[PDB]
Amino acid sequence: MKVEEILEKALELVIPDEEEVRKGREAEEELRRRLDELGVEYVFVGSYARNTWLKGSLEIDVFLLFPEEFSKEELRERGLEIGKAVLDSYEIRYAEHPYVHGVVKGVEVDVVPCYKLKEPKNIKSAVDRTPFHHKWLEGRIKGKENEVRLLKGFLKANGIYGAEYKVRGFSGYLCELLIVFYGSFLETVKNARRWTRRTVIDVAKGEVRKGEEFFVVDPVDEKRNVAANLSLDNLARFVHLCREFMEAPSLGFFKPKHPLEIEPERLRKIVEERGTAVFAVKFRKPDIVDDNLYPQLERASRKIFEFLERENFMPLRSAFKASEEFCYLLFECQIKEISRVFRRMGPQFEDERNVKKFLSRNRAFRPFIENGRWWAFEMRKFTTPEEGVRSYASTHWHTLGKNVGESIREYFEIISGEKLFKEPVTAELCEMMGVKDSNSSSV
RNA sequence: GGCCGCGGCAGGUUCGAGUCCUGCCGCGAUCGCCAC
Ligand SMILES: Nc1ccn([C@@H]2O[C@H](COP(=O)(O)OP(=O)(O)OP(=O)(O)O)[C@@H](O)[C@H]2O)c(=O)n1
Ligand SMILES: [Mg+2]
Ligand SMILES: [Mg+2]
Repeated sequence: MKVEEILEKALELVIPDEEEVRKGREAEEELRRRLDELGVEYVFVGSYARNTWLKGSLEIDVFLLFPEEFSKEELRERGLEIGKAVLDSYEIRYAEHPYVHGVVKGVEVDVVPCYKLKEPKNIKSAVDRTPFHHKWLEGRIKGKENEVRLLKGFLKANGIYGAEYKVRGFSGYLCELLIVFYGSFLETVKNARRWTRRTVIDVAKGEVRKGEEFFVVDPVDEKRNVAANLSLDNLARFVHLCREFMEAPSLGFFKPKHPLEIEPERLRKIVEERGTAVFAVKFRKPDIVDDNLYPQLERASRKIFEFLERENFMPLRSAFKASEEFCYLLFECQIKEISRVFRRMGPQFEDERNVKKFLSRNRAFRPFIENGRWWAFEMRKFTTPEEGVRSYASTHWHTLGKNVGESIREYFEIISGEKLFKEPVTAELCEMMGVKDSNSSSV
């Protein structure tokens, strides 16, 4: 099995065992000890302070509260200083807002400097609302922490948990606001089935209305969309899963699906049977953080895809992969080869000023009249997608994202055929082409 | 870094470009939006 007997067996997958929780309190206790020793004003926020973190994903967030008068430079220089003095080991790789990731007694800790504000109206940093989220949520989320862990685990199992640009899914804070709104995981799933791309969920007003886009209003700042970085597709993937779940509840919805090793021979036969052109652009991964890389991989991939369209290679889907050393942009086209000749439109037969110009241009195959206007046969410069993409990548490297484009300028290569199936892109290829039985939630 | 705007200014392609492609600059009041 029944709807409820499956949620029982699902709590064993999302709730942290007490051996892990204990490891957390010991780290928390030691963190408060060191922070109180430095006489800095701080506050514990996030999934750990609300006890709604997922099993096997323990991470303690700590926000440092600094005076409003501080410069963005003083905030950084002081934030990093405290972070390093509090953490056993640390690491600094941030995107826009400075912070310090590290470890304390074996658990991961984030130390994020922000401004101590009263009323979160005219925020200074992007992270200034986060302490105010905790104030609003702590009183209302009490009792429903496991209903949050169900929604998080559900989303995590189908790869749409995370607001980061690698995922474009549901932030952890968005999940908590949904449970406060619907009361339970089961009630969120039920009502989610009838969401649309114009649904507006105002938690503060206890109201659902229609809008310009999917919009979950922040109780703390009504102008801010909590689900801003949730893509329309991942919105659809969620709504779809909810309809499937209510139709036939299963525990497998909470089981992480990992890919399968697909033999390069079976993969060669799939592409053969499709009769498509499957190739990829390979270049060095720029040394940048993921929230800078993926929006650019998304851009580079799109810019080339749009190129293939207007060049009439009739592309199907695109995809990308980032290994440790290299990045891959994969494409699938219906046209492996097109003619050298195509027909270009000329002027109408009346205005000879324009016609004589059209006919004056030397061509190899002579122009002709059709439906009252002139046409000419022109030649292409490339007749295959690979030849075309080699041209586009070489000349228009600059528009494929700043860092990606700059990497593509220094070096890229077009991999095709079986030489590609040996690359670390099999999973992306199977997802892209809709290959069946290439995933398994098996433990 | 990516994305959305009102704008323009050149260049490329074309018989023909406000309209397709590329480069550059200005301004977004919720110091335009996202990332924690
Ligand atoms: N897209 C995001 C990311 C985070 N935050 C804020 O940052 C806090 C903590 O950051 P994060 O670790 O990313 O969120 P968690 O709630 O801790 O999610 P998780 O369970 O995965 O740790 C959240 O409470 C939230 O208020 C946010 O508002 N919007
Ligand atoms: Mg966290
Ligand atoms: Mg954090």
